Amino acid sequence: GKNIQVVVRCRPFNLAERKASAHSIVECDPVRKEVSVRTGSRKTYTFDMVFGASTKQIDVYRSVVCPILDEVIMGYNCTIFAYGQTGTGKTFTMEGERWEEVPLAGIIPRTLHQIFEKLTDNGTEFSVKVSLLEIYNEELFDLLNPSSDVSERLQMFDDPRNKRGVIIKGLEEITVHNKDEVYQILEKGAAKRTTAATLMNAYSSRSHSVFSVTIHMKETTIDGEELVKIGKLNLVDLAGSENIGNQSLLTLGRVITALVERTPHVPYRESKLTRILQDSLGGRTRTSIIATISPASLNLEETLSTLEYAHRAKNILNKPE
Amino acid sequence: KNIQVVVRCRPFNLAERKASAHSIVECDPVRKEVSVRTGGLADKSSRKTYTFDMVFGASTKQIDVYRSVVCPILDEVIMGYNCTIFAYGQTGTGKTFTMEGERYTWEEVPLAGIIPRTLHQIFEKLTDNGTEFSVKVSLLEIYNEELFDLLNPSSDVSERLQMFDDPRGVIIKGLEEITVHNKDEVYQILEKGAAKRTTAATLMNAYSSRSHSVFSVTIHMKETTIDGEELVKIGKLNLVDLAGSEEAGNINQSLLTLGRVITALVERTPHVPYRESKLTRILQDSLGGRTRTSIIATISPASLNLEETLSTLEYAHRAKNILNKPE
Ligand SMILES: Nc1ncnc2c1ncn2[C@@H]1O[C@H](COP(=O)(O)OP(=O)(O)O)[C@@H](O)[C@H]1O
Ligand SMILES: Nc1ncnc2c1ncn2[C@@H]1O[C@H](COP(=O)(O)OP(=O)(O)O)[C@@H](O)[C@H]1O
Ligand SMILES: [Mg+2]
Ligand SMILES: [Mg+2]
Repeated sequence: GKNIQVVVRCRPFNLAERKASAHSIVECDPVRKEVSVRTGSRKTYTFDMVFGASTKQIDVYRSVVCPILDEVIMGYNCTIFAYGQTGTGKTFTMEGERWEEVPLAGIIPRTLHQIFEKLTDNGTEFSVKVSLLEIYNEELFDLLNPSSDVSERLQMFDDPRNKRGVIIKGLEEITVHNKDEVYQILEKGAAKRTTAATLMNAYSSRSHSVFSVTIHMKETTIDGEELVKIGKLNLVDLAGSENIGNQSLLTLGRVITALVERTPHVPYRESKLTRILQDSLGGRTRTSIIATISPASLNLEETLSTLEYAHRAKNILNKPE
Repeated sequence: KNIQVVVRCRPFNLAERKASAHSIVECDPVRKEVSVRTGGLADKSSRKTYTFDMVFGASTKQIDVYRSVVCPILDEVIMGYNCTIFAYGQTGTGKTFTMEGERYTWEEVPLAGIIPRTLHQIFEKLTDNGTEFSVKVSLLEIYNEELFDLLNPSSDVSERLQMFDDPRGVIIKGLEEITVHNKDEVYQILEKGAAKRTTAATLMNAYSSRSHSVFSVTIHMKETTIDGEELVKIGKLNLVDLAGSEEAGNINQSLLTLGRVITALVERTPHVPYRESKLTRILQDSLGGRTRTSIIATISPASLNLEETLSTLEYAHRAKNILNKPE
């Protein structure tokens, strides 16, 4: 439990689902923190939080991200994952759509927005840098490198200074000079993802996208302390859930269950994704998974697998009704 | 020949586009080939190709599928034969669109599917023709190997139907057969039906994507001519909307059996297993003789769906194996 929170966000019905007379098979209870699926009876699950279909972008940021970002600012490493079937709002949650953050903008812009705000406001001295890479078929593609050819992919090495840490050789890290750059950066990176799909067949719903902001901080108070700090926040938009049956999800899972159940050897090195994230992941870092689901019976089968998966990663006991 | 296998590819849907899927399907009507790009990471040369009796691209209109697949079969039905057309494929790829369409007036609406078009043509031809005739229709769905009657006004309830063995025929006790007096009458019947189907889904959890759905139109004809060979005929046309190809081993088992039946019919090999599934037994009547049977395999253009599209083409190729040809 503790460091690791797991929450389910359910999206609204889409046009397709309506048009097909699809039935809402999912009950979301925010307050009892329970999801239920009608299979007729019902299977009920419990999570640290549950977000019904009416929840706005800000509600998510506020109850999920804020605690974590406080911790990153404190100079730690965190990860927020979005897991679930394609079309259930992973990206929507993680990025969003087009001064204050447009109500449709998701976690990544808000995160960037907030970072500047707080550090400017407390007069901390800091520099922000972001990087974006996707993992397709256990192979790393840098989405921010303006130069490289599409077939170019990055290799990682062990970090001599850090037993948990890793070195991605060649990875572009762009410097961010204000809260608005994020967008055009997210745009560079979308141009490239496209390209990799057209030319390499690495389709975005079939791969993991890892967006990583690293904050260098120096805080100073006369008669106080001089703190030197580096926080880092990896915001991970996972490959579509339906690809199980691909195996990086199973490992990601095996690693979260281990972390939560506290078993002797957490298998980080058995997948690229968890290898890379191994530096968040574990001691005293908030880690969070947002599982996305559809309400409709059209998608029932996948909705279930997602919830089995969330359930398996952090197994909470159903409280008496 | 008698068994026709055809393929219909739909346009992209909203999901696929929100998902950034790319077109992997290429349909060639003249060559009657369909080819799908199978490339994994950095593979652009890997393409799989299949030939069928006809191929429809994403832009093929309702009426054009009708003119091509149906008319020939209907002629056969109208001579007093028992015939079946199937729709097979992954959920969301247009099985129901193809069989039903989307709904008033005399010239069929452009989104009308095979069902209201078929009823159209029957009245239009028999009327014009001076045939003394009647048309009844039944609509049942088969879920979990259990029969349900979607046309019965009463029995709004679970209530399955019991199937006996008629002394290649078979009897379903209690099946509503509605008599149709006018062509335009066919729409309310498809709504009565759609309605029940949906109740069944909400109350019994039989979602239409899990069910085989069977719409049976039986025609009775007496055709007379002076110095003309007075004639009596019964036509029957089974339009079957299959469950999505993607207790589940029950759905799989039946679709597999269908395929065994379809192949047995082509190789002419004796012992086609009409009896392995409730679906094939219910239909044994119209698969039995040498009579036009035809299958429409529906598919998605999108990369997101590639595995299922392949499965579907694999299925259709197994049903009737027609070699890829040169040039
Ligand atoms: N919680 C939500 N509220 C409103 N719209 C949503 C929500 N989740 C998803 N959508 C919409 O559903 C569609 C699929 O979203 P997307 O994030 O692309 O799914 P994924 O990235 O998981 O494949 C998009 O049109 C998105 O705007
Ligand atoms: N060939 C097609 N042309 C135009 N629209 C189509 C086609 N096939 C399917 N659609 C649309 O796609 C959606 C799903 O079709 P549907 O027939 O319900 O698929 P299935 O019945 O095989 O699950 C419907 O909105 C339908 O109108
Ligand atoms: Mg997406
Ligand atoms: Mg259907």
